[PDB]
Amino acid sequence: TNPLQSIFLTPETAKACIDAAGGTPLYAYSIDKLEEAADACLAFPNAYGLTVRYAMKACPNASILKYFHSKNIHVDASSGFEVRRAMDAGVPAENISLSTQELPEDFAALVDMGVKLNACSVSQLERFGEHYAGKGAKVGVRVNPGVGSGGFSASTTGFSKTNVGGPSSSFGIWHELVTDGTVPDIVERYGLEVERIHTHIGSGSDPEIWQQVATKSLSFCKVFPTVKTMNLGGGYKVGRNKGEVTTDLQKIGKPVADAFKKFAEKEGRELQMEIEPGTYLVAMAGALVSKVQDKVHTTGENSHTFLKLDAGMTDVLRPSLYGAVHPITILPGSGNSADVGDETESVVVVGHCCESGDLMTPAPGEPEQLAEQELRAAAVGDILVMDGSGAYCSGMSTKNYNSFPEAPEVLVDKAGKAHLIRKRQTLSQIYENEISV
Amino acid sequence: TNPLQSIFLTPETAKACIDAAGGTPLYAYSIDKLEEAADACLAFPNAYGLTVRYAMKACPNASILKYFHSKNIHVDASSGFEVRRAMDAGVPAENISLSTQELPEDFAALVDMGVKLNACSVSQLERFGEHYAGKGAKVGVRVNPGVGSGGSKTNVGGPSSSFGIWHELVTDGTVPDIVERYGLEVERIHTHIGSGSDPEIWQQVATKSLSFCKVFPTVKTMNLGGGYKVGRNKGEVTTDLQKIGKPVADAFKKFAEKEGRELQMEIEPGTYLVAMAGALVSKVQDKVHTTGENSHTFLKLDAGMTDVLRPSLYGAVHPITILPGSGNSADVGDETESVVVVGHCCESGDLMTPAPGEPEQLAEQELRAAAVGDILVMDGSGAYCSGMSTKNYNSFPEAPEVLVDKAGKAHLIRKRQTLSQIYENEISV
Ligand SMILES: NCCCC[C@@H](N)C(=O)O
Repeated sequence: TNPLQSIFLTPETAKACIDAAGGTPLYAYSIDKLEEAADACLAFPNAYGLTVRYAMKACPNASILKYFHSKNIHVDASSGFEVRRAMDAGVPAENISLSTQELPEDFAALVDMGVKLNACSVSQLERFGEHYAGKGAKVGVRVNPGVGSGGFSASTTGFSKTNVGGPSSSFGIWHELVTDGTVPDIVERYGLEVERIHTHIGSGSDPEIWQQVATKSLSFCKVFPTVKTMNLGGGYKVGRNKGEVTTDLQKIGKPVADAFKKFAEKEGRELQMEIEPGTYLVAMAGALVSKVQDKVHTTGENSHTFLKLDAGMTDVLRPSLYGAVHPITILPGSGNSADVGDETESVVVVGHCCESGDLMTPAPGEPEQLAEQELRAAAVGDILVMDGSGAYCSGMSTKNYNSFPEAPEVLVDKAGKAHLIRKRQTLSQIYENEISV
Repeated sequence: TNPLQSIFLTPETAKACIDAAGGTPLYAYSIDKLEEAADACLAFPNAYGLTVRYAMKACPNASILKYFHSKNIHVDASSGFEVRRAMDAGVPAENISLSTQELPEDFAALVDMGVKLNACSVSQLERFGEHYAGKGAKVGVRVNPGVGSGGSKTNVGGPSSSFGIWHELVTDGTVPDIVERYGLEVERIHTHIGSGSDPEIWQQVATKSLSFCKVFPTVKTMNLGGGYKVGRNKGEVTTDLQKIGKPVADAFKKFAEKEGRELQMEIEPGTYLVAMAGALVSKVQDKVHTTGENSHTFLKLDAGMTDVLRPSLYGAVHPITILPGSGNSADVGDETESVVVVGHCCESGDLMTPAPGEPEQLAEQELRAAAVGDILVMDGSGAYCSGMSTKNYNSFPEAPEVLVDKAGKAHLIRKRQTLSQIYENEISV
């Protein structure tokens, strides 16, 4: 019952990556897994047109940007730095939209090159309008619809928890500022033209929740008759572990596309749709590849067997940050599929950082508790593969903690060959900006 | 009224760091606060000697290292990379202790230079013994005493921890026979299970840790590790080094009387040395509102989890103060406002004012009324912030670090990273 491969790495393909990266740890990305997600998103049900934007904050490697560009997938940038980064990878400016918490001081330069801006607060709209007064520049507007992920918590707001929308969220402009005239007054003051509305409150895999997401956001498109595009954001869930449900884009897409048809039947306007998936595009396409460098034991009550890797929260932080479980497969350090065998052992996986919280197998949703996974019996030198690590891992980790170098990145082509796309960082590069004093 | 200053920055001094750094965000370190912490640690009560090691994993800046080195403070490194990094800052090899989860493949090269190694596993002790078999080597042993912080959760000791060698492998001959099979000389013992502020607990920590130096008569040093608690927020208790050290020093006296050996003591403060000595200096670049049930006023900083992760990672509260953006203390005023503070990352969890221990729940702080452009200073951020953050998330460059001397002058110790450097190691095709 031992897995003969991981989500996309056989024992032969894993050693091929390690050789290309000069050792462990490393990030492995599979072109095959990127093509499945790209095609699945480009097949999203739409009524009058679809645009897929990659939320590059999930994984900003230029090869990933170049690949999604070749598939006619656009880019959703989270800051002026991501805008300038995507343009370095060859993405044209017009294919980038900027939705940020911090409007960069050089936003006007980006807008001039063709970058579409989604104003995310009153302050950003006014700064945009001050610079392009009476012209009247087109701009996007992100709205906080007044509700977030969960509805009204099946009762009243309840506890004020973090959310992508609602009264406990700082994202977007509060919906009451749209309906009380505050935002339309700013638009008229600077002669702006609102061409696009942006929302981001979708979650789960319920088609009837996504239809309500669309209906509510579309109601803001009738406030500004010049709007021609509706950006519904991301949030499509990916089930990394067995039993968890991945969102079916065809099942939730058709009620969304019908909500677009109902708008065109009640308003007479056929709107372009946009989606901003981050996790759904790159999550299962990436995997952390590390080696078991040590194996220790405790005895007595609450004792465990610990597998210590040469990686950790420096490379995958989601276990420590959320208590997220990742699929884990242990392959023979020989690289031969004949040495997989059929021996299992329940273990706890820990990271190489000298920190108690550097745990790789936590209890679901509780990063302070231990949990054991039944894996292949591992000797020192065997490869551990953490799958589903292509989103918010390389692009969001505590790199250089304990002064560990930033892990390299490898691309595995459709033929099973490994290509290095980011060389390992050197030690001196970690403190190359320090100044003597 | 409102605070006319932060823990160590006035509006004028804060503007000085911003000038020296080119803008916000930035880390600021106080030479004064480092000096105050260095003296308290160097005054730890001891019976027969004390060595203070800075756990550089909390802030590895070379100026911080050079400073502690000038104060006779040694280094506790947690990886082969930190050992070399500390050596690049001018720290001798002999002033470095290596206690790491991951033994580097070039560890023999570090040991020959003078670096002292504490084996944290049977595997490590065996790899050390195989390379130095019968050559008169000396080594330390890090022992899991069998109890963590309780004198199933993640702990620094006990059956739940992977640090380090399980005590039952020492008391059943296994570790003794490894040392004897390779001709090793166990030089010191290493534990790290102390916590809190109770001197009775610290005395139980020292006694149980000293019971393992009985197994190896060659032991001359006893490293009790770190974990000295720092209360960043007003009302929280900071460990009194003087009152917990008197019962610990008595344990060394009781060991010398009954066992006949006067052991040297070592401590590894990390948080205690640098936490209060550093602050995150940022700018309020936006301010938004909501209405209705559980509505809030939000301050959007130009920093976030990319710079200070402890709020999101632990739900840890940090002391916060707001200064006028003009930099003139005459502009502090008397106006206040309860606000939620959020970072600049497009992330629902980039909260900077969470509930204590619940990083997903919002909890407002009463601060000075903030206009866009004002300065927010987050104190208690010199430990596990610049040395432990999600930098380059949303491609934000690594923030600069500034040192503030005794005369109030700001000195740049790390320039702001450029966008190009964030992906200077990427290869095409
Ligand atoms: N804010 C991040 C939340 C991650 C949720 C996780 N279950 C996923 O599917 O990606």
